[PDB]
Amino acid sequence: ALIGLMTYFREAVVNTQELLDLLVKCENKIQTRIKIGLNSKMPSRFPPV
Amino acid sequence: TGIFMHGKIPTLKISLIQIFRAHLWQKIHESIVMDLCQVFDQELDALEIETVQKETIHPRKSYKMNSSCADILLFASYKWNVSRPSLLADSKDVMDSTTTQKYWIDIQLRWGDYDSHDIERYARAKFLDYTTDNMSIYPSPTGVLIAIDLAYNLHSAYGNWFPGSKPLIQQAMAKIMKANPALYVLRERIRKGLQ
Amino acid sequence: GYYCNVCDCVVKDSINFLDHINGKKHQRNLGMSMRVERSTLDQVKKRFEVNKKKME
Amino acid sequence: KVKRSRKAPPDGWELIEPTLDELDQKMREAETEPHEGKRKVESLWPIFRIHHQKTRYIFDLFYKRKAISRELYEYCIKEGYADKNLIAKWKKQGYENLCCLRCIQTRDTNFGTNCICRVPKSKLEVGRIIECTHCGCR
Amino acid sequence: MIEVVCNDRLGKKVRVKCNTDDTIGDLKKLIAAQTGTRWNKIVLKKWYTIFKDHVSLGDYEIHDGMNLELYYQ
Amino acid sequence: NDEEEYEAWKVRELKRIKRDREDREALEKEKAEIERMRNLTEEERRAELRANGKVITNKAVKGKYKFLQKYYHRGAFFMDEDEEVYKRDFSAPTLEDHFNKTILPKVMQVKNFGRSGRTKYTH
Amino acid sequence: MANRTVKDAHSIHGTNPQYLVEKIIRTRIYESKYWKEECFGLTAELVVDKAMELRFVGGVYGGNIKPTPFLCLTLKMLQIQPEKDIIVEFIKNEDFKYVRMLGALYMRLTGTAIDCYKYLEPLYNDYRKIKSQNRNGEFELMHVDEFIDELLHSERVCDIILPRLQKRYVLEEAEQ
RNA sequence: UGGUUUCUCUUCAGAUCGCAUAAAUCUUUCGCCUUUUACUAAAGAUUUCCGUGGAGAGGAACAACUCUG
RNA sequence: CUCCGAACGGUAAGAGCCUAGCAUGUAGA
Repeated sequence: ALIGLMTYFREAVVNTQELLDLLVKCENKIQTRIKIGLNSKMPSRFPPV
Repeated sequence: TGIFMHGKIPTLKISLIQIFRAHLWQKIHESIVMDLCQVFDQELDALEIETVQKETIHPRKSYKMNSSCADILLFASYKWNVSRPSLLADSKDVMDSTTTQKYWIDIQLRWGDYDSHDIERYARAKFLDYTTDNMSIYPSPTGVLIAIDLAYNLHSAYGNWFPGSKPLIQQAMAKIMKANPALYVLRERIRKGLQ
Repeated sequence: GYYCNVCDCVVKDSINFLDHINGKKHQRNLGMSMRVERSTLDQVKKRFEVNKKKME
Repeated sequence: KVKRSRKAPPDGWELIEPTLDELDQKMREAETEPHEGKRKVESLWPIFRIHHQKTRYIFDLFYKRKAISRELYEYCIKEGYADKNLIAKWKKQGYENLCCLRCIQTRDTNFGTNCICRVPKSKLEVGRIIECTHCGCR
Repeated sequence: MIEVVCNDRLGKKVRVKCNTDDTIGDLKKLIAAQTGTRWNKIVLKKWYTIFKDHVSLGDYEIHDGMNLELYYQ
Repeated sequence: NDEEEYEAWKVRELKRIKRDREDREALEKEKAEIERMRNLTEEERRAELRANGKVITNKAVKGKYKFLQKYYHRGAFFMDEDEEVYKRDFSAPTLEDHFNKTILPKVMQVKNFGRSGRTKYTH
Repeated sequence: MANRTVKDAHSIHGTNPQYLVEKIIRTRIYESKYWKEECFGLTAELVVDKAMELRFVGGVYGGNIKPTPFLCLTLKMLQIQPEKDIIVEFIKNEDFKYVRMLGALYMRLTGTAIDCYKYLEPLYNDYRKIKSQNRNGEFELMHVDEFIDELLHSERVCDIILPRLQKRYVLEEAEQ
């Protein structure tokens, strides 16, 4: 879903402050969503690796 | 089995049970104590050892993280001069210390994590904690905390050494951490679990 | 494990083997927990004299 | 004990100094008495008994003997030598040897009456050696 | 400098920042400065592993955020 | 060592008698220090004699938070012992303050779904 | 077995006589090897037998709270609660240096304020030495006058907290 | 005409009743959000608590000092 | 530039034996 959006909006996604705010909120939400499926204790600092 | 699981983690909790299915982790500690005793008995004449007389222990000794009793001890013959306490890699050892006659070696495996790969620092930490303020059954003058990390496959030791035992235990730990009959069963369980 | 004589049981702990002998159902009329203090001047001072005489 | 005023008490206080000190030392020794021996409310009985004798000494020196001055009388009631309510109940002719001020309270009894402390023996029953549990005596 | 969070039971959870080469005796003095007890009567524990009184924090590999279960002796 | 033990017992009892004598003299020295400081402000010197310094038990060595480092307090529970573990100048990046927090796009205060407070401390 | 060795004899200054030490120290001392061999039976004459055999003055030691027999005999004496004549007999007896030190701990904990200054004052003239278990378990030499002055010092004894009714200066204005 | 005080109990308070100022609830809003409570504060009105104001009732202290007129 | 968070979502699951800090204050003959 991201490769379909970033390639079609190659110059547009860099020159839109509201579009970058949606990406930083969604990517932090999915890393929150995938971490709950592993354990459900709300971890403090999950490793990005 | 001694594997510390921090969170709930319902996926990886059962997978560690599937690896440590039967009494295999306790059989690792029995295999290392038998393998190091066989290397000590094969060179007991030149090392001035009287009799390798490794006594029995509690069957859940490796499970208990608090106490650390003498597992594989070695009676020296006579005029045995102990050395300064150092790690298993410090080549600048000094034998200017007290002279004892009874000497032990306590092996304690520890399944480490990402923030516990300092197996050399962990070996001196477990020895100095279990030396004076231990409240555990151990002989007084000297010991050896020959630790073996199960996760990172790291081998390290710390404590007061014996003359001629520092190249002896280093050559024995290479044949104990590699090609062991228990560690080969451990590596076969992980590779079958991950395919 | 241990072996209780009067209680007729078998415990594994050291304090539990002592507690099964004294402090059980069979230990009701066999030295119960209700103790008694001795004389402060007669029985107490004679024990200090007997300890000094046996040592010296 | 601290006088808690530090305001230079007048003449006559030195005349009543060792007498009030002996009564204050008796109440402090009674307050340090353990709870053994007393059943449920018998331990509070020497607390009111030392307080009853402390109020009787000031009232006899002011009303009966009239030897203490009124300035030393007001300083004694303010420092805590005697309760002002206990001297007020003794001023009336109906009560001159009352046991305690708790026994004169009408709302204290469950039946809504006085205690056995404020009752004469001639108007009472024949066989009665009872003592007031709240007050302390008859 | 690691921020060890001595999080015991029943609300007693404080942050204690100590050096890596700092001994455990210096850590109990900093843990008592945020909790309100005598530092000689505090025994740190991690699944029945009572820590010593002479081993540095760099030997236990206690990194930043490694919380401890505090107990009182 | 019977004669040596009687000398040390006389040494400790003389210091204990000196400790009890200085204990009652501590109340006299407290009123004397109040009398000396009152005369020092009155008719000693008009801002020409201070005769003291800045004697504080624990050191006030501090630093500066980089951009969003947490307000880590030392804890106001033991301030009279003056131990060496306290004077350490707690202004170090502990866990998450090691980043510069300026290259980051708009703001990252706490990414743990609990940002009740909405502040940056400039107003 | 561990509540109180007397049913109803007396009471401590502010609580039960068994709850005079700290609850964290009393729970670890209740489960001990020296305690379980002693709490099954202990009398007045038996208290003089066990106290004379031990020569140590200290409290807890080690990682886990391991109580010394000096603190173990102090709790067994406080649970038994003997008479004041037996406690004065253990303080005046010169049969052992640890015997007078064991009576002084029971005097400063449960005794009165005037009785504590009256009994501990002749103990300050003793110049003998004793062995004390430190925090790391090693033995340390302590004089008899050093331990007696520590009981009259601030409340920092090994698992003991019981202030007096006043200091030595405030008691001097009232009595000797 | 005739009483300075103090403590109990009966109403309404539309006066900065409070020259100062807490919590909870309800109806709408924002931010985080991952289950929920503890959350952030903008609007309005409903309680609880910290308190108070005039006017009759009953006790105690010199009510007698004689207050205003 | 100094705005500092707490709990739940978490340790299992069972077999035989062993010991404990607790509570009520009755009418009746």
